[PDB]
Amino acid sequence: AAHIGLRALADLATPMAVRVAATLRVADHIAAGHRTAAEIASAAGAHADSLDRLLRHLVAVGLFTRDGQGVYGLTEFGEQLRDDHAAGKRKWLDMNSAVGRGDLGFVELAHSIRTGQPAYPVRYGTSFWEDLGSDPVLSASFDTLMSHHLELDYTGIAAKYDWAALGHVVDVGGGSGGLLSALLTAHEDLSGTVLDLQGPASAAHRRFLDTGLSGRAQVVVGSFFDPLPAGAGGYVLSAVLHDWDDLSAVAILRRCAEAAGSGGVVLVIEAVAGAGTGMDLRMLTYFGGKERSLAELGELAAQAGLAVRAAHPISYVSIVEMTAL
Amino acid sequence: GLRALADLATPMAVRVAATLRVADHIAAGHRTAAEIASAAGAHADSLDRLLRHLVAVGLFTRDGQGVYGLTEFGEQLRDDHAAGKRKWLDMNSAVGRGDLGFVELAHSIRTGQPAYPVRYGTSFWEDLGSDPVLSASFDTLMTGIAAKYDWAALGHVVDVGGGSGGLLSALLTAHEDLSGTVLDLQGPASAAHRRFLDTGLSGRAQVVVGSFFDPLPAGAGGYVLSAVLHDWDDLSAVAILRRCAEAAGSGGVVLVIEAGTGMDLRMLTYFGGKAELGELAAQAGLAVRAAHPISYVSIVEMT
Ligand SMILES: Nc1ncnc2c1ncn2[C@@H]1O[C@H](CSCC[C@H](N)C(=O)O)[C@@H](O)[C@H]1O
Ligand SMILES: Nc1ncnc2c1ncn2[C@@H]1O[C@H](CSCC[C@H](N)C(=O)O)[C@@H](O)[C@H]1O
Repeated sequence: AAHIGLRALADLATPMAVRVAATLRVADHIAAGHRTAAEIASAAGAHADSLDRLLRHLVAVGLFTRDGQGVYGLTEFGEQLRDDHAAGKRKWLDMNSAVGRGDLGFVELAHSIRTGQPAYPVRYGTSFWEDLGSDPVLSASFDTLMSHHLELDYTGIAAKYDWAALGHVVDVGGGSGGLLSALLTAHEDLSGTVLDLQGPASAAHRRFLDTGLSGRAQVVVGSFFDPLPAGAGGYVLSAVLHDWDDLSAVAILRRCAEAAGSGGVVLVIEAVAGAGTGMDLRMLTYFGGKERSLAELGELAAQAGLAVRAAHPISYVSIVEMTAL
Repeated sequence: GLRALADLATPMAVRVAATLRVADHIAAGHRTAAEIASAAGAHADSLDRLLRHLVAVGLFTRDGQGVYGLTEFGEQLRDDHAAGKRKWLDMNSAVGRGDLGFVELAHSIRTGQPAYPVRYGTSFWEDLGSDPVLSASFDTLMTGIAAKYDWAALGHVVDVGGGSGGLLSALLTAHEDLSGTVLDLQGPASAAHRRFLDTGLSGRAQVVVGSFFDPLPAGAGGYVLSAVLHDWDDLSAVAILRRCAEAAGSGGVVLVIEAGTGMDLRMLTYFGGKAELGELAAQAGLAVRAAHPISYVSIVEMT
């Protein structure tokens, strides 16, 4: 990766140009017939002269084509910007999407490096969760993005662990219930509850009504820093811990160990340090969170009165099993 | 990849490192996360996470002891390095600072206005004009034109927005009997002072600190402005031209002299700027009378 050049590696022009085009849905406009800078500008609500400059830059990058008459077109590479593209990439870049909005926080990375605190608040004046809690567009956006994450690393998850033996599973920070949905469908005698904030919890309850699972699945609006529904055989922490600093992480794990007691299990499911540095920084900038190794996970577990008993690889992520220490 | 082309993590990681001058500290002897963070005044745990990302990028080396080192490429982060890249990335540096303005690029695309103000609340030229350091960083980080026009006939020429010594120094050097004055903001003008001073042009070269938007120093046989046109919107320009006119009065000629798609977007981000144009200047101001193309850059004379 050293074969690029210091400056080029630090370039912000191209990444932002791509993000602006994704946001302005430029690719969809030209595919719809709006081909000139003027046509695309009036269609996307932009300034023709300025938009043209951004298009020229993106042509140089190879996403678009421009003939001698100023008529633009999509290259096979540019087709990826279309909102209907099968790879679903435009969504991650749109500044209106949860992650598209959040990645701009990297502009304030110096603050996180100097303080260890999240950069997202320095840019938007509030926490990521608070923002999603106030805006259903952002919340729904983040949920959709997570569903995409579930597909990639969770397919066949029901077969990678003995979920049936749990009897009842509590998904702590379970989102809209996509994971619990997959588990209950495969294991018909299993029951479970989604514990999350109003937003996701409501979406999950809506999901259960829709797929006819409300009978075995329920929802609990609550904070995982507070006492959790006790008595369950297992508590799942799916892509949650990396969102928090050590202090908060142990707080969450501690509430899980509490609820699980001597008889239950706590399952942390996420990419152990074994994504990498890139996601780690994203976690730091967004929430002051972090990617951890199985060892760091063990250190956190001990502090909550828990112990790692096993770690099951399932894809890009792993399932780490913990029980009363 | 597309999501890769849009990555912001690595570019900012690079810029934060340059700003904290991690490479310099390392070369100085601080090779541990805690030691670098101590020298750079950062949070050790967080700094270590940034360095690990840069190790994977190929700028830094890290041994199983926790000691960090610089790779061939990492050497370029040295504020001492010959290529002088550090200046382009240091958030304290002219372009290292304005570049973060790219995060507001959407504003420029939707309106045509500079993004920089949306981030910093002040304009780019305002800040540079207020800090001779910041100013000098942008200039260093950036001839025959005289042998192409009859400057000598002007007698005295006011380089409007003449930045630092620049063109006037070359004009006065090509015409040993011409005199000139650089009109610009405090920042650039200071530099213009040191230059003309060392270049022994004290006798025929002078500097006046002021805005080219209010009454200008009249008299001069000609008022020249290069690389000052695009930095502004039409109005701004004609607004500036009006000043030259009121100081030229067709007794003098107002001259207007004028590669990188990424550089083009930087200009849009920084200034929201960019012959019928100079004519649009002729319309609401001094009338065009010629144009003389030199290489890439032309010279549109008025009066
Ligand atoms: N204090 C809190 N209490 C409960 N849930 C919270 C919370 N703060 C954040 N969350 C939830 O933690 C989740 C992290 S991201 C989604 C995780 C989900 N298990 C999945 O795999 O998709 C989000 O749903 C967020 O709403
Ligand atoms: N309001 C203002 N009044 C005077 N000079 C200004 C100004 N705003 C910007 N400038 C100057 O305009 C110049 C733009 S950079 C181009 C400089 C030009 N090529 C030259 O002859 O040196 C900078 O020096 C900037 O400081």
